[PDB]
Amino acid sequence: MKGFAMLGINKLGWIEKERPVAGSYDAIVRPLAVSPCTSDIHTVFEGALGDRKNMILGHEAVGEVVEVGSEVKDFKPGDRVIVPCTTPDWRSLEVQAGFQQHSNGMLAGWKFSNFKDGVFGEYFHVNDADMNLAILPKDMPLENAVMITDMMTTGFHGAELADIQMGSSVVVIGIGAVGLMGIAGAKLRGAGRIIGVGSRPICVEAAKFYGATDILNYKNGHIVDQVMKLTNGKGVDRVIMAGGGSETLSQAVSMVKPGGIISNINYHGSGDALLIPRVEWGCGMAHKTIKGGLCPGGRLRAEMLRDMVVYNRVDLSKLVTHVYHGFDHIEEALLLMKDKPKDLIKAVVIL
Amino acid sequence: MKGFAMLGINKLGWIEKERPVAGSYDAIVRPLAVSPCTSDIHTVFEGALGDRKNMILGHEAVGEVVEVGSEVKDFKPGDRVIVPCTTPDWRSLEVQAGFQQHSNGMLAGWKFSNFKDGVFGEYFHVNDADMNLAILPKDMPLENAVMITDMMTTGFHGAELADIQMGSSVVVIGIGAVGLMGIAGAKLRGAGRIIGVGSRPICVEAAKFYGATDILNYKNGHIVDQVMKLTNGKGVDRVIMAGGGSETLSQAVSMVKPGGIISNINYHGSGDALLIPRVEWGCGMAHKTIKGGLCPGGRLRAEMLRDMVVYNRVDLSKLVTHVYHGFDHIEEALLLMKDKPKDLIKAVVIL
Amino acid sequence: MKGFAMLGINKLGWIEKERPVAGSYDAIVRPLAVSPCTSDIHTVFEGALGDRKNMILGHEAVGEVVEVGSEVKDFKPGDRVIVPCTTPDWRSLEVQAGFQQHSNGMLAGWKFSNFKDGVFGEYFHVNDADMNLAILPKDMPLENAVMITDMMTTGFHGAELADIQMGSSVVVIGIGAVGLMGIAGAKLRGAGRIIGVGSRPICVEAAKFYGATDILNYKNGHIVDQVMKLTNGKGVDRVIMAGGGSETLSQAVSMVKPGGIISNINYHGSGDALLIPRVEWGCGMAHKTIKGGLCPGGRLRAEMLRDMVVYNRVDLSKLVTHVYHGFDHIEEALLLMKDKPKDLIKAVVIL
Amino acid sequence: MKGFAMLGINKLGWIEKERPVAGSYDAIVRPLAVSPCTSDIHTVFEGALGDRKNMILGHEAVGEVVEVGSEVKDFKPGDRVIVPCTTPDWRSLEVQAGFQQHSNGMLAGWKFSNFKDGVFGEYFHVNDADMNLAILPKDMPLENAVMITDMMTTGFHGAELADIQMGSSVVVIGIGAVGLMGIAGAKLRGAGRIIGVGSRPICVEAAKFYGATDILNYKNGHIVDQVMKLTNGKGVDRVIMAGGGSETLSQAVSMVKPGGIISNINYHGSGDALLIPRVEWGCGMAHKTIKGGLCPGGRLRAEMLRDMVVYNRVDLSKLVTHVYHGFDHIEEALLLMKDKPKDLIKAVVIL
Ligand SMILES: [Zn+2]
Ligand SMILES: [Zn+2]
Ligand SMILES: [Zn+2]
Ligand SMILES: [Zn+2]
Repeated sequence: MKGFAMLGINKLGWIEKERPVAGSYDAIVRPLAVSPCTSDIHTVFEGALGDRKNMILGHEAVGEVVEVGSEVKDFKPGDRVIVPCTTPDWRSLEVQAGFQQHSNGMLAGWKFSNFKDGVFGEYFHVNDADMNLAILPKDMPLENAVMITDMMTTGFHGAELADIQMGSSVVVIGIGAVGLMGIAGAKLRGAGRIIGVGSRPICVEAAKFYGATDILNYKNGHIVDQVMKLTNGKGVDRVIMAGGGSETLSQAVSMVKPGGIISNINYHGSGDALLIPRVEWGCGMAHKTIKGGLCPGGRLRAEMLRDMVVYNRVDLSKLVTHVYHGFDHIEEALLLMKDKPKDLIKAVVIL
Repeated sequence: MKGFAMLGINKLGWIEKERPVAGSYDAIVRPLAVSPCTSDIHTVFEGALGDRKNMILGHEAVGEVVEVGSEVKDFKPGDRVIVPCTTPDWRSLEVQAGFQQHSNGMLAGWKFSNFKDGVFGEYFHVNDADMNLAILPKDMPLENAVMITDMMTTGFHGAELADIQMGSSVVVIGIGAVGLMGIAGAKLRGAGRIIGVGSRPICVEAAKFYGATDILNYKNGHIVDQVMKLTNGKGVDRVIMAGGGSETLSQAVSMVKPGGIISNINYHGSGDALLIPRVEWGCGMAHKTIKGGLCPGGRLRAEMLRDMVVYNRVDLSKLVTHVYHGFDHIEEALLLMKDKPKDLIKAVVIL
Repeated sequence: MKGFAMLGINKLGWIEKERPVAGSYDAIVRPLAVSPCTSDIHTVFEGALGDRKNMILGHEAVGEVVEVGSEVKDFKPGDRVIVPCTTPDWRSLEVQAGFQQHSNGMLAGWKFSNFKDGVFGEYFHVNDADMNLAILPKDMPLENAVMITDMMTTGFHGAELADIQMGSSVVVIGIGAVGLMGIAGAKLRGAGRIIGVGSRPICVEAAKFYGATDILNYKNGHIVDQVMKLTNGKGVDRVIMAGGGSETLSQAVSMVKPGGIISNINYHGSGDALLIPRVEWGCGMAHKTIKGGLCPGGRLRAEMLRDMVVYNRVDLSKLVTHVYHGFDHIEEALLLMKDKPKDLIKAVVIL
Repeated sequence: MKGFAMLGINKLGWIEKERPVAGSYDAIVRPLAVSPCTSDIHTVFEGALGDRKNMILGHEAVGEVVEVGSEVKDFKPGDRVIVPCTTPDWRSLEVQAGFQQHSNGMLAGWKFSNFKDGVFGEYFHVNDADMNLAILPKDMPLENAVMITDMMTTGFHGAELADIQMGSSVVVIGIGAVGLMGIAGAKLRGAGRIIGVGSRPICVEAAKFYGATDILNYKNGHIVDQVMKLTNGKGVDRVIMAGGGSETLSQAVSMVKPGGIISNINYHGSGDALLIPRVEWGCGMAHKTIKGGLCPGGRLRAEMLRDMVVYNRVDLSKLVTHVYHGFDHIEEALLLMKDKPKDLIKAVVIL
């Protein structure tokens, strides 16, 4: 079958890969709409996963079940489904410990464009269909549905890990797609003041739309000083790290109140060392908790998020700035993701 | 001073009570706007607190600081403040244990119309001003501010105790003021589906406004069966008990999924026994947690909720259906609260 | 094969049932040592599960893997294993929600002597061997190992649900096997004062051994008054309901401090209504949380508990008062469980 | 009055400071037994708190109430009390937020040898006696009681922050007094395997006594590799950082399982940057939570810990290796703390 893959480091191209076969509990899905991700860029142009040879890219997609294994009972061919980027192996000790995203290994829940071929192919494999798929509502716009697969689940996970309280002040560093969802999630957790950090005009408007009460731009001051000024030297209760370099951790620690929580959902892949400012971290006694983790996946997660969209708890349309029709547009969309033009948040390719 | 008080059981009337004096850490506040509560009715007409003799009623009010003790540093006379219904004694072992609402006794945080004269007087006493008051924003409508004092804090507390997850299905039993805030709080915690239970037209519209995706009326089926039908026999993740008789507990347990949480914010005062249906509760092994508690009070709580109002996280105006001007209207407003006419949610008396 | 089963309500007897076959992920185990349980009695003599026809009893056993399905990779025939009483279907939405004990239904984790034949047979079926079995340490006494299967996991679960703090005062109502483990678990959670409620001499000594600092007997006062007297009217932080009638709930609520937690691990099966004393529960505003749930099962749980035994964190030997050798003794052991002689805690039948 | 103070950086000596006066809610206490701390050394010889001029040292002591303010109701002169090292200002927004250790500032709960003169004086000041003191049991050995003030509360706090589960594997880095308490606390939280890291013979024996199942020495391998080998490449669930340089953070992250928790109770004061190994931290997506915080103080904390000692939940005697009689011995004891002889854990000076 045809599939857009990473030929080699810094080399992209369409290839003729084999068609995946479904195991007894698996499903073969044909993509209806997909979306390129920053991670795809990191994998190819930054060798985040080493020299992957001819591995199909993509992990964000909604599609149609084409084939189903003999044991799949809840999903059958023809079923339109939302595919969470994280598809864990539900039968593992990690799952029993309550950490699905790490079933059988650290970050093992993330299989697409890692352990196996991604969604940028005529067909892709989904392990344990009954446990990793969710039905796509008949009237849900494809572009929006694709946003659930990673953007929504990740951003919301940032807000969840942040353990936000009713009225908590929150700072979201990085207002890209994930950051915007972090803002949306923060608001949906009862956050009061939400300060989004970014400069891209399109992202700024989206940030405000999702709940940002204040917008800070690096271009006019050290972010911590700006936050401090806005909070009258008090600082903020929570900080969600969604974008930026490793230095953001230091900034997060510096702007969060002692006893606050810093939630990281930014997949760092460049500087090999995130640093905690000793003095600002109260020498490790300021009670400034630091959390960070891969977005939850699986059927339940997808269904719960889906239901939130169905009940209009969040409008994912604002994340989609570019929509292409026709499989061939994947390359252009991915390159767009690499070049990062000023008016881009997310791009969806509807087949 | 003049004050509307409970003369005796089932007897209401204005009296000439003494003017409260402020201790070193206390403040004497003059009400700007007050609101009658269902609890006031329960106290007077249902002897919920026994035969209280000439005790001034009310615990929902925003006012102006008239007098301040020598040790009060953050509040001075002239200051317009939001007074939380719960004003705990912050120096107690219960506070150290993390339960302010019970500082120095069960429900000891609730002093107005219980341990001391309420807010339905020319002046009222606030213990530990610096720890129990919050500045009322210059442009915040009085009617709305009063809703923060109890309705908002209680309803939101129900959603908080419910430990709602992103996408959780929630059933709110009782769509009166508190229930409406429970719905609003639920939505602000990321709830997906929110089923409100009630029939009063005005409350139903308010419920939908605050986030209710479905509305159920007792008049056409056993609530549990209706919930079951709506959820395809799956049940709901959370249940917030905001209104109704003791039987609602049984209904809550029956409709919540095993492992779910039932949050009670309904002050029961009639049937002296809430029953848990053994079979439905999985014989006490279904992991159906039951929580219940007085609304948090104090300065921080009031400020956090206030900030949420300032940041338009919730529109409290929909709770206020009746607004009177002039202290004398307290009686009429309280009686209105007793008669419960079809178009009443909350009534605010602006002095 | 031969198996001791419930012929009908109040009728016990050995029968010739068919031998269970192992599915691809299942295992057929031959019991090495088993233990009768109070639940077995409730099922037979109290029809707790209705009129079960010829269903083999028992759910507490350690054995040897005889047969293994083609997909079982971690367990092979000859392996000596600890079988948790709770063997969940790890591939379910409830598991994804974090509630294994209810995978595919309320209390669905408990299959033995419920959904299928128990362990009181020449062989018994274990679903998903790799996910529901644990290796029995070579030198671990069989009698002790059997205590892990239910007694330890349940009692400890009570302490876990109780969310005990370092120094918390805990009252354990019912000092039978489960209660004794509740006491042991409470101590292992850092509880300070532990008050055990019971009178049976043998259980009293065991209670003290496991950590009980005080022992209360109903025979000389209303338990709440006794607890109050001991705590100087202050009450206790936590209460674990391990035994007694439905009235214990009321007692638990009455003796626990507002903001405390009541953990129920007592499978109620008689009075069809547990009552919460309104006034003592602070009318549902005292922050007295009530939890209750089936013991966790599965491999991880069994392994973790096992490791605690291996590291001498708890001595399970004190639970075993009667040890029989020979399969035929199951009847006598079960009857002993029904008659409840003064010197009985738990009885183990080593085949 | 006489008091052992920090004359200047690296300069220790007895001085004639003024006697503290008690405010309305305060108490003046005379030390009965005190204990030098590593922090005292860091303050003096490492300028951890800058150039403190003539500030009396010490924050670990049990004493007798000499003077009591007019508002102190629970404590009167003659009362023997345990003084927690952390004495928060219970009337603050931080307390309302649930973080007493930071009342009115980061680490503001720690007043002795920071915001005011320490306990190494003829008399010392205790703010809010009723909220910050605990009665010393008549028969509790002074040396042991002093260990409660900081060592016990800190070590246990490490175990508490670690959110240990029944059977969790825990690694405690640094087996000094705090680390030993971390081990004891870990065991008291139901930890299964406890690996203590250290080499000092006296500390090693104490570690085993408190619950350490394994002891690792840096002298024979990279600690992570050793831990990995012991756990069969699986790693550990929790890691408590009690001692060592900033590099221990990296080691903790490297040895903890993804989804595990790292609890820091080591007051870092040397290298001004604790580093998180990007790759080992799963690039900030491994769910490896990092917590760290000052020991809880106040009356409730002290009483709960005290009760644990009373109920023999922990034997603090093993922490005390040196006991001196006579106030003058403070200097020798503090110097001993600086020189760190092989046979020293903690030293207590009984006046
Ligand atoms: Zn993605
Ligand atoms: Zn009210
Ligand atoms: Zn059993
Ligand atoms: Zn110290």
